[PDB]
Amino acid sequence: PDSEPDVNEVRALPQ
Amino acid sequence: GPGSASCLELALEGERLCKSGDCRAGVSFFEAAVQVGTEDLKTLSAIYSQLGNAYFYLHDYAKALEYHHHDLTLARTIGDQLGEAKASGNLGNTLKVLGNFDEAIVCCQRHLDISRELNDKVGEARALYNLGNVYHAKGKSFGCPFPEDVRNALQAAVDLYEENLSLVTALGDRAAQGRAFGNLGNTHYLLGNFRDAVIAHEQRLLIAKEFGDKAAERRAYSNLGNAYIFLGEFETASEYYKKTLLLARQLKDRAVEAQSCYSLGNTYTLLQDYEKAIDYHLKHLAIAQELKDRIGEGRACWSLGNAYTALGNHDQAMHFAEKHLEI
Repeated sequence: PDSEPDVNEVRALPQ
Repeated sequence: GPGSASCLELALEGERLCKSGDCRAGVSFFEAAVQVGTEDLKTLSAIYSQLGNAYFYLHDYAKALEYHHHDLTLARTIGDQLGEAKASGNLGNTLKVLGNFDEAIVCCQRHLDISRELNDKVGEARALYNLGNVYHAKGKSFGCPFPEDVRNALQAAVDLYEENLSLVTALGDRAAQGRAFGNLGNTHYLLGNFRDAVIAHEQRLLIAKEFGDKAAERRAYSNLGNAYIFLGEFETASEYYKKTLLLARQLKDRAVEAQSCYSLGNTYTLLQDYEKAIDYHLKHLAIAQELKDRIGEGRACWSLGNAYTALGNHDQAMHFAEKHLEI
């Protein structure tokens, strides 16, 4: 059984 | 002063480098950026979140947990509802990998709840996929791959993935769909809903073929192969297993060549063509020699000897046995 990747939240860099 | 400027610049090189397949350097730039230090707390927190994600991808879950926990705390400090929900999700996914299932659940739930309060449907779908993964890992982890907590965890993952699919359909997120179809398929599998496993894995196939995600594509043929075996339809599994073996060749992945080789080797054991297992398990012992998984060479020798004992070559089977006796 080959699963699917986890998917983390990205919190990009603010200007 | 001049630092709150070199911090953000140093972060961007960290950021850029991680989208480019080198987080091992981007971390150093994230770490550099932290040394220098800014005084915008949302900016530092965002760096912590990316340090966390970069260490996640690099398989330092320990330091990943530590950084997402920092970003979460800052979010609560600052009162950034949205930061807190993302850090909760990332904590959740990190804890899930560490096998802190119970806390994984609370963190992903905190992510979902805030996402809903904010009427953030993108966050809600992502939080739903995370929560599903926790329940799915919780149930997968129990025992060998009885307890009613297993069934209940897996069932809970089915509902969560179906809720997620429904949201990412509405949002047009084809890639999110494929991921939910795969985990949903594998969850149905472990529950013994093989007819439903096929249905989901066929959707993952279609979406992987669509994106040209050739790793996912073989992933689904294999998963499809698993489900037909347990369905008792061994000839379809053979059909699906071969297809996986081909995509392994072009991918130049001598590993999944072997896993596909041994498995369609084992599949025709149920179909009496002991040669296909022979011809495969020898490719198994060969590539496993290449990767020092010769352990399986004994598994191949144990299966090859037992195909032989049903089918002559008793002296070759004893030699396989003699090598299997090696450990």
